[PDB]
Amino acid sequence: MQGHPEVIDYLNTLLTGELAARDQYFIHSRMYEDWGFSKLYERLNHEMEEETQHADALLRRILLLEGTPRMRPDDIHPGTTVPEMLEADLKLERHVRAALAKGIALCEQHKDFVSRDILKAQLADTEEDHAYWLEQQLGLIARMGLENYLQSQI
Amino acid sequence: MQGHPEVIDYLNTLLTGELAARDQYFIHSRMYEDWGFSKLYERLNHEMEEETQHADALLRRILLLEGTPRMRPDDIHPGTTVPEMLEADLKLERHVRAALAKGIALCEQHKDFVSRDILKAQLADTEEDHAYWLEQQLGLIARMGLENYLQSQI
Amino acid sequence: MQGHPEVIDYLNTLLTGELAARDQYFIHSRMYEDWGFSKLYERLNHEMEEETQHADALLRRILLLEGTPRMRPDDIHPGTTVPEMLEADLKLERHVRAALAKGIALCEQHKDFVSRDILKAQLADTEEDHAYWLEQQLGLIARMGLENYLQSQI
Amino acid sequence: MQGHPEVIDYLNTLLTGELAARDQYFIHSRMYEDWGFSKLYERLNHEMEEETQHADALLRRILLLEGTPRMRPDDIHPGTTVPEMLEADLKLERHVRAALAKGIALCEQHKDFVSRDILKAQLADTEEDHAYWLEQQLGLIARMGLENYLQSQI
Amino acid sequence: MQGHPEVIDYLNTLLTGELAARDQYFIHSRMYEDWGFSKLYERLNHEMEEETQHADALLRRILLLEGTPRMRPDDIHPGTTVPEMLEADLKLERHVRAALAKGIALCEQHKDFVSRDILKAQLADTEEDHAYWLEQQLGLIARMGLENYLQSQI
Amino acid sequence: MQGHPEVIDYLNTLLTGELAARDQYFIHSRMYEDWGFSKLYERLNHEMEEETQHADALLRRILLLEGTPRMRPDDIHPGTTVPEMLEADLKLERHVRAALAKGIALCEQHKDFVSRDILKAQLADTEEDHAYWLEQQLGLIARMGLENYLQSQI
Amino acid sequence: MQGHPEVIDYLNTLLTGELAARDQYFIHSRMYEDWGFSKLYERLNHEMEEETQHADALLRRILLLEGTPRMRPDDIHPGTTVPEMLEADLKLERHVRAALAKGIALCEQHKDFVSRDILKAQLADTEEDHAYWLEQQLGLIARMGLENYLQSQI
Ligand code: NA
Ligand code: NA
Ligand code: NA
Ligand code: NA
Ligand code: NA
Ligand code: NA
Ligand code: NA
Ligand code: NA
Ligand code: NA
Ligand code: NA
Ligand code: NA
Ligand code: NA
Ligand code: NA
Ligand code: NA
Ligand code: NA
Ligand code: NA
Ligand code: NA
Repeated sequence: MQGHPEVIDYLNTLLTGELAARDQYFIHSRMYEDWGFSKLYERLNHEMEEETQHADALLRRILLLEGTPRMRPDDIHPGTTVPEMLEADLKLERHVRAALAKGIALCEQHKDFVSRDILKAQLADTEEDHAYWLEQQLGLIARMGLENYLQSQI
Repeated sequence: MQGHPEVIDYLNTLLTGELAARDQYFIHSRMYEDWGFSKLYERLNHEMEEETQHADALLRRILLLEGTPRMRPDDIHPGTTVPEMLEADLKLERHVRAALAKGIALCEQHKDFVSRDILKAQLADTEEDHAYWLEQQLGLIARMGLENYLQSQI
Repeated sequence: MQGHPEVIDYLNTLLTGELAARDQYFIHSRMYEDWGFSKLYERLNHEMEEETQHADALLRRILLLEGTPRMRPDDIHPGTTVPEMLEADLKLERHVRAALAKGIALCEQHKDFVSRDILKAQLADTEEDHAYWLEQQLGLIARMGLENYLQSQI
Repeated sequence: MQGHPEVIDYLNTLLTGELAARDQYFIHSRMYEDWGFSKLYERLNHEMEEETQHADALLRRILLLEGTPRMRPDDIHPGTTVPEMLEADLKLERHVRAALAKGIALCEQHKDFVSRDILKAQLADTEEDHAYWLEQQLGLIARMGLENYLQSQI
Repeated sequence: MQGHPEVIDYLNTLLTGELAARDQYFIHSRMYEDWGFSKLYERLNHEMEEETQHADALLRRILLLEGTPRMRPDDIHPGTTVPEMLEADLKLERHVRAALAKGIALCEQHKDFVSRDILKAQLADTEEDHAYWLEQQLGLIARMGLENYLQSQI
Repeated sequence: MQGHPEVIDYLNTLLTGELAARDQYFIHSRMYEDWGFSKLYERLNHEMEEETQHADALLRRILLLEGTPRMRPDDIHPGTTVPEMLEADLKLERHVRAALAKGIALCEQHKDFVSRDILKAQLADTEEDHAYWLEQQLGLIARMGLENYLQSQI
Repeated sequence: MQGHPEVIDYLNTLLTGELAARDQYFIHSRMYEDWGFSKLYERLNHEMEEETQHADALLRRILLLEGTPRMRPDDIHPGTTVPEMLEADLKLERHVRAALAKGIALCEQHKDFVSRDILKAQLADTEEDHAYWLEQQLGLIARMGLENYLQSQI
């Protein structure tokens, strides 16, 4: 089935974003492990896997709609300390949140309701799982101090 | 432990190559699935997972050596038909083979024997698993014809 | 127990033949695997194992009869394509068939009935298992065409 | 098989080093236990066992090569506080790393490839397991403070 | 992938050597059984199987490198008494050891690191398993006498 | 609890003795294995483990008493033949026996009854297990001859 | 059997001491629980049970020796904060240690070796289990601070 060209283009924009998010969580999880923060490695490794699944869902939808997926990831922006890394991932998730919301509106406009539903599922993951968790970590640092927070993530 | 700068740089060159190979097998496996060739999807999906493990091993080694991983994948070059896709993946694996062999020689020269061993393991995977399998598929097409070959991959 | 010298000599002739057949099926099975014909690899690998057992039975009988086994295999004649390999193995099995039948007659003449029985067991394997299967494969190529046959052996 | 005298001598130098490392981790693990840091006792007790296995591999190789093992351990240099003990073990592992790398080069030069492979296995353990872990602990102290770090090791 | 002609030729030299070693242990194991030394039969039968695996690894590597395997075994040199058989197998294993070491150096020179690794694995088997065991048996004969040694191998 | 300085010093003397005994049984067990005497390897490997436990008990007691353990092993004196090795280990165990008995008397004198009990446990192991077994082996050699004895230890 | 009156009297002195120690650990364990330090409650509750077993062993021995047990516990001296409670229990265990050592000497003098052995078992518990653990806790407070220590005992 040929999808609407505007929708296929927008899905491709989301795809390169998710390929990049996957890779930013790849490098951050391994950086966390390099420093001995096993709990932070485990969570970001999980979020890398979630992003790979998000990317896969978009890629498959684009092919189903007879489009050609764009596989070049967007640039990533890794941090250099734990607070910078949390903040950088939260900034990225806020960007993805806004991009997904715009995409849901566009899919509704072009009457592509299945693509809309794919994006809504990813939007709920973005808001309720990764972004919320990042906000929580930054809030814990603010409440107990960075040193106590880091101790808790060994 | 601070690694030798030339070795760290070369590992980074291999890393961006493996991130790209992962993504080329991501798109090819899903293209194969889009056309209904389940056996080709299954093999390339497996090879995508293997490439992710190769990339992970290099990334972790670079961090251990106190280097900074380069996460921008090299460009990929997907094909548009099954023969083109097999040929494109074989070309990529031949490139990776040559790059790994050069890296093993460089690691020996700089007396980084653990990095050498990591690359040798990936070299054996490259020669004996993916590249050999691709050569076999292209040889089967040549022996039984493309139509019979495609039938066998449903 | 000292065996009859003519019988021991003839068993040695069969032994060098079976050592050679083992090795011809060793190289053919791995050639089949090299090309991606897993079903042909599996059958010839099995027939290599059967030949090793045939050789072992003859070797042990020669020692029991106080003879000295000849361990130099006869020359082998591998093919270069699937039809040539099937034909070459069928030619070899026809040669072994004739040699075993001659040996059974010789054992009867010299009243070595246990050696006769060992050869009869190998003769039945030769006629009813490997040679018959090879004839069947060549007949399938003739009935469905080489390309369809090769497809079936992946 | 008589080994090359230079290689046997060098393996003996490594052996007395590993016997000493075993004993330095013996005393440090029990010191950690004496102070109530169970997690540090457990890790160093494990590393003592690993060193015993390293020493055993070298000793057996020297005997196989018809050499006579030197069983006098090198001197050890235990610390008196947790940071000093971590630093002392990291210094020792860095020394062993350099000694193994030199030994691998020497084995290659004298074409003793099996001894080279034994040393490479120990080199990978040294770099990727104990030395890396020690670097991580010292980095955790630097990131969260010594008091928080010690709390985490109870 | 086309291998380096010098490496393929050398692998073929090793292959005919391993096919011969397989057959020398075939005849010796059965000779040991013929005399009632079950423990010597069991060990040499195992070493025959190991040699078959060594030969298989070389054969498959030669095919992968697009070479043509040479399947004519080298001549064998069986002994006529238990001490002669042990000595003959030890001489053969020392020859294989030297040939493998030369091959590892040649593979390094031609930058064929996977072939090098295949040979190193076989080299370790040769030095640490069969050759060492043969040296041990000859040493036991020297320490307890041949008659006591033979009794122990029933 | 601060131990009596004379008792702590004496425990340290026993500790360096047990570290040495551990290492003498390490080298002897592997020498026995090198010659193919599996039963002698197994027993001395066990006695090496027992000595490690003896050393550990002393080391921990010294730390508990707020002393500083001495980790330099005494010199060892390995033999070069099976009878010399048995005799050398029996001489060492007789030395340890005398040293432990002296230590038990000293602990009683200084009213350190728990240290006394630790030494009594080791004394019983020394007399009733290793030393007695060594005496038995030397007696078996004397009763059946060295060649028969060695045969029994394969 | 009538015990020596001096020994029976001394065992009674130890009995009233152990009845008191039981009760001091009864009140401290429940105080720790009252404040929410579950780990400190669990350890002191265990030590209360151990003291009950110590008291039981002495009581039964006194009856066996036809003596009359004294069941009035000595006075206890509970602390009012965690550091005071640890210190008070360590002072009590040091007192019990000295009393047991004196009792062992007295039992030896009066040739009551079974009573001596009962006291030695309790002495080892006192030195190696409770007193050592208390010393460790006070040392942890000194190394990480009281606030971190208390956090670890929730
Ligand atoms: Na996402
Ligand atoms: Na996400
Ligand atoms: Na790869
Ligand atoms: Na690959
Ligand atoms: Na046959
Ligand atoms: Na056959
Ligand atoms: Na067909
Ligand atoms: Na080591
Ligand atoms: Na180590
Ligand atoms: Na071999
Ligand atoms: Na071999
Ligand atoms: Na005997
Ligand atoms: Na001992
Ligand atoms: Na002992
Ligand atoms: Na008590
Ligand atoms: Na107590
Ligand atoms: Na804390």
